[PDB]
Amino acid sequence: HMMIAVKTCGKLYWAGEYAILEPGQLALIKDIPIYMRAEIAFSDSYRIYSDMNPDYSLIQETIALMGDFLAVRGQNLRPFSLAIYGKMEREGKKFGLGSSGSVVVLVVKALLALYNLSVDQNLLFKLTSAVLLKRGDNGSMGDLACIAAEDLVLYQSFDRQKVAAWLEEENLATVLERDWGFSISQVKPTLECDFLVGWTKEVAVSSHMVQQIKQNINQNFLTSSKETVVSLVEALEQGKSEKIIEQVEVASKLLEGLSTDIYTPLLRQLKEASQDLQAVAKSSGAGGGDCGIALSFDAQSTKTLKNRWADLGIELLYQERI
Repeated sequence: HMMIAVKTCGKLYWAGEYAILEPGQLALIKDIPIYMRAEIAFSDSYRIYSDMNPDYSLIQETIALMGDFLAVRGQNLRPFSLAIYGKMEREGKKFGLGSSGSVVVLVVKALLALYNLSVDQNLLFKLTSAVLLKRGDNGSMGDLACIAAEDLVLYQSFDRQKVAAWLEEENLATVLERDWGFSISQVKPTLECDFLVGWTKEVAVSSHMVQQIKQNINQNFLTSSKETVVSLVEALEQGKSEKIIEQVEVASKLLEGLSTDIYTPLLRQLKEASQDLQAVAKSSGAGGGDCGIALSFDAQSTKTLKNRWADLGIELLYQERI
């Protein structure tokens, strides 16, 4: 009488923001080892637990979709109990690590496990994206790609409207079989450097400011953005530190050109602190707040980036030896 335990990580974009909303575009997304956890087991009635928070309807919709998928697999959903917790859970959506996306993947991994199923990256991405698509969501779905793979990944988006229409016209089994047109592949840098996440403690851009920004998206942006991602990836696999630094800067500038709202006073500051250091920093996500990222290429630059961030009131959220 043992319950099953699963975990889901978070994610942060490295490049491709906004451009990724256009089908066929590319994005570089990093997985963060700050986990959301759940325990699951069959019981007398259906129950969702929290230690004596996440979107309740989101969890319910995921469970419903999973009941459909299990039905297709010749199995039936029965009363079970799900408990959700973990650092990601303790403090809602502060960080901007994709809480909402991590819950969907979490519930899906939980139910699949309870039913002795272990699907591949793409199917897990399809099941999770499906819930959001049925929900009307139109984001790129890059977060789920990164979270379903738990690797630094190169993501090529797909047309959501298309697949979303499929889900209201065809039966789940039919949609899951088709080709959505997305691509998820791991990226392995061949250099050793420090990756730092600086949290500005600021709320991210809202819906109005978001729409306004994408409305600024135009062909030069998409074309240059896609090229930059290709170069950053090459630079990472080829390991040219001076090359990674240039492209990240290019990417950062391509964003400032899209809208001055992405970069806020603290974010600029988070970025400026990279000056004259063998490192590079940049905004990550919808922008307007949340986190900023940095890659440092020597112990000295790293120590100085940290001290500068602390003095600026920027909280070191995470650190990893790429």
